[PDB]
Amino acid sequence: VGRLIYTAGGYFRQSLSYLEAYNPSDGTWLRLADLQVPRSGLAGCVVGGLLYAVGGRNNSPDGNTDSSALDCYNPMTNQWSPCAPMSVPRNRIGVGVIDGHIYAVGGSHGCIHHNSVERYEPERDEWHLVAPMLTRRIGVGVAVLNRLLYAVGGFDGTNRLNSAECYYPERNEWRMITAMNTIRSGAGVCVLHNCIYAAGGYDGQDQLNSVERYDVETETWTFVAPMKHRRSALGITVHQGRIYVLGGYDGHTFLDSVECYDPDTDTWSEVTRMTSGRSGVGVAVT
Amino acid sequence: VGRLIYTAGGYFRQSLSYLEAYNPSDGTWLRLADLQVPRSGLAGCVVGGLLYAVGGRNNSPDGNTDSSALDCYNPMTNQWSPCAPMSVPRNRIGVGVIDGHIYAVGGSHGCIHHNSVERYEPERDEWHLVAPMLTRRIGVGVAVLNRLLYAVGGFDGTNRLNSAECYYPERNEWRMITAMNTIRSGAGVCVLHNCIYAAGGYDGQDQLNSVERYDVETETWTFVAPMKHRRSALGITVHQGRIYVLGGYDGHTFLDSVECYDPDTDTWSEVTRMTSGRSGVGVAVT
Ligand code: NA
Ligand code: NA
Ligand code: NA
Ligand code: NA
Repeated sequence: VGRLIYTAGGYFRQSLSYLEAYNPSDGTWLRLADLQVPRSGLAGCVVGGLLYAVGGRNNSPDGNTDSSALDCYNPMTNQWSPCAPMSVPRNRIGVGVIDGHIYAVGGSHGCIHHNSVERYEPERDEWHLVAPMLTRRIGVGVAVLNRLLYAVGGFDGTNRLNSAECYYPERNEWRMITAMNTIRSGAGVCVLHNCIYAAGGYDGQDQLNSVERYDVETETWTFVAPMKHRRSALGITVHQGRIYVLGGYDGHTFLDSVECYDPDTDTWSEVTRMTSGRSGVGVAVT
Repeated sequence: VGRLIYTAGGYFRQSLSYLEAYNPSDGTWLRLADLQVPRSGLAGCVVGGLLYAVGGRNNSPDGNTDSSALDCYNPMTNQWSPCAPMSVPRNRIGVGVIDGHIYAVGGSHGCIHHNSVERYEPERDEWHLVAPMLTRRIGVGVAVLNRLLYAVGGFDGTNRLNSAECYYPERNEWRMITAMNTIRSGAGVCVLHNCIYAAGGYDGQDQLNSVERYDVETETWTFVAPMKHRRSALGITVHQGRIYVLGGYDGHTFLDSVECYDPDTDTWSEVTRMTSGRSGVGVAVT
């Protein structure tokens, strides 16, 4: 099939411009075209074979600037192009795709913590607001399952969250679901074999190595095997029925480690290293 | 004989836990007990031979937590002990001492820019609200002169300030005084030979190297010699009739520079370097 894991931006001493692609078949890395503006705390997603980099910020020694930007990478041309910006900047954003539309969830603009949600239509190059979440969430994770969107954990401006809620696109409304076992902001959230996984993050004291998964029909969260390395602000994605987690912060180091979860054996292994340690990347597969 | 300049906390990529002491006699630095929790934008002060660290925040890769904390350092035991916390968190706070009581002035909690002021009594370990300032002020400097407390400059949420106001403890009220020549948030404010000095800061465009002083009887601000290096969020104190400024930010670099003002000759000289560059430290002498 020949699909790659793309990692965009990140943070080490400042926000970064890197776009690199890992091939899990032959263990190779490509160095592709730099972002036009450095970005960390962003999200990656794919629609119709194009890579999108959504929100984040530029934390340099010269200043802090939260991003409302949407930028589109075409793997055929190795070129980044600007798209219409979001209504508001969103640092530590969550994103999901339903039916070829991009949903931008939560995030921060300076001291402001958003509950607002907006939807991008690629064919019209336009954003529109939809119903807001029940809870303000920054450092939030997002998963799409059965044409519904789930927002998991984060920070509401006062409290770090174990809570999660579910968006119904046809009805345009949110409902709270069963809360996680562990409080998590800056966790990796994805979907594997009809379950929502939450890996790592920060519980208010420590960076986590624990991993839990939500079965939509049993309505219960269950612990699986933990990761080797504790990490917050990790990238996460799924390639060929396996979870890959990229980089993050362990409370001392910005990690170059990539771990892989095999659901059949319930084991994690270290598969490769990024070319340099970083946190707050956006990641997607195409 | 044998008073040291203590520097506590600060920021370089993340909030710091350092306590270090400079001896201007022999040019030595001591490395003392780390703060229990990292802090930047705090203020330092001394009562009865004890050093106090008041307010600030912990800007780490996992979050931004404004601090209401008051912590006491005993140089005889090299130990930090927790004291009663303030009514509210105060980042980029101002602090002054009158009659063995600590005054906490202004600062921020998230989006909120405080005009409130509270007073700590060490003999009872309690805080109480006193009259609020006429102006909301974060990045404010404080000076005590003739048993009155002066609040100088800062940022009110919208505008940076050249305004200054005077607190009367017996009457429990504030009055505006003559405004500075220059707009300054994050200046160093101290008292030397019966005048209030404001050194450096930020005017909304540039970090400043200018220095002006207020004479309470002429009701006039006058420029003196400028520092060698422009800086905001600097530490400031007085030792043996001279002003010491420690570190800060120049719009690109976090400074390790310590400069010294001789008022007899109206000249600044570089006397030493901190072990590492940092801004937003708390400083006091004992
Ligand atoms: Na920055
Ligand atoms: Na996800
Ligand atoms: Na932070
Ligand atoms: Na002062």
